Amino acid sequence: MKLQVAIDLLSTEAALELAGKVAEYVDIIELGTPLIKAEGLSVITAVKKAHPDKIVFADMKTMDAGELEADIAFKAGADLVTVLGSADDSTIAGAVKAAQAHNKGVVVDLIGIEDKATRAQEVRALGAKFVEMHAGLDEQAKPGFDLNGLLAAGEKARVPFSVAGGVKVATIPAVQKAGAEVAVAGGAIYGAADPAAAAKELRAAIA
Amino acid sequence: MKLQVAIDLLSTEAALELAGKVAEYVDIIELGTPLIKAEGLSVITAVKKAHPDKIVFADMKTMDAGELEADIAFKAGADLVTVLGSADDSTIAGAVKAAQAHNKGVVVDLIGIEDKATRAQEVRALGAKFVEMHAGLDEQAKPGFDLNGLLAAGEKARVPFSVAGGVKVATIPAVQKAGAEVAVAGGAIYGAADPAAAAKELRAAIA
Ligand SMILES: [Cl-]
Ligand SMILES: [Mg+2]
Ligand SMILES: [Mg+2]
Repeated sequence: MKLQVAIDLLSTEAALELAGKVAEYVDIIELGTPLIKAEGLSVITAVKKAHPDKIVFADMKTMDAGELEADIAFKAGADLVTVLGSADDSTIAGAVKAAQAHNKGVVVDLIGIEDKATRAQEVRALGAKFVEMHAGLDEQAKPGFDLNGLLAAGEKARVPFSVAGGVKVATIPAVQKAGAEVAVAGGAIYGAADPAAAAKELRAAIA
Repeated sequence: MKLQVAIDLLSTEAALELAGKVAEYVDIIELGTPLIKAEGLSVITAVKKAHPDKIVFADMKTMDAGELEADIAFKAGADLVTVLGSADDSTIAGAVKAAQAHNKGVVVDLIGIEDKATRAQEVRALGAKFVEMHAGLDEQAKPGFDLNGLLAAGEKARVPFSVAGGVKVATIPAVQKAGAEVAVAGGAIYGAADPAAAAKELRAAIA
């Protein structure tokens, strides 16, 4: 299982500083949706330039014009781009076409999807590399939020998947046991007084 | 009925040039989702600065962290921001809270929703100023695409709504008859060799 850092910050400066401190402990560096909307595609280019041998994940969360959004993100340096599972099949298909053209990949973010396992199988057929069993910050804030719902969906999906939903060192084992290909950590890393140590500790928990 | 131009061009330079040519004929200037992801929030600020006398619509298509995305868009100069209807109710609520705090508004984009009429009523009950009966570019590219489906949903929901999806001079009358408070024109304007003339014609079609 790989470790992915979700840089859900608001400036390129902040993203670069964080990436510099945790890069050595992660396999994938994600530029969050708010970060991309804040700075534009240049943040993707800057991070890839500073970490050329790391997998750069652009969380576009594309909802329409799949081929176009995927293409511009890939051209900007992204190795992986996200398209929402809620998007039309043709939108996901378009993003996949762009991914094939660049020998890169599309990750379908299943955030907000009620039938995650079912949708996962459907988008896998469209060409997604893997799907993200994702619970956003607003969903995580709801009382009673349980990470096991995402893990259960991932197991039933039978599609390569990543898990994003407030993952911490304590839950890394459960995420890996569910068969996740990637464990995503956001707040556990950027919200810590010592981001570098947080990333290192998350990495150490991986079997 | 008001006229909104959806500037989905990919550069701030091109967006400002287009805005300057059509501002006189429109009530709302929209910065499209791909444009915001390409250039970042700076494009919202640049457009509002050049057109303080126009309602600036930031098509964020927020899917998570409703309050956060609404906040940064409003801070950048947007008067209205979009949140996806497929987002969690709490995400829409978060955006609505930010809008209330800034004395601005949230528009819920119903793109990709099968039963737009029902969701329209649900999100209006969450505080949306109005909903956008929206059909994306990928959906419109499918043979047989019909605009009347969006109008039907708008008429049925009985909630303030706008229409976006291939709107042209020929369909303006139908959009207005359906009761739309705003008609959104994208390609009909920015795809024209003469955007000014295109916008002028669209405006002339409004009763
Ligand atoms: Cl590197
Ligand atoms: Mg993400
Ligand atoms: Mg738009």
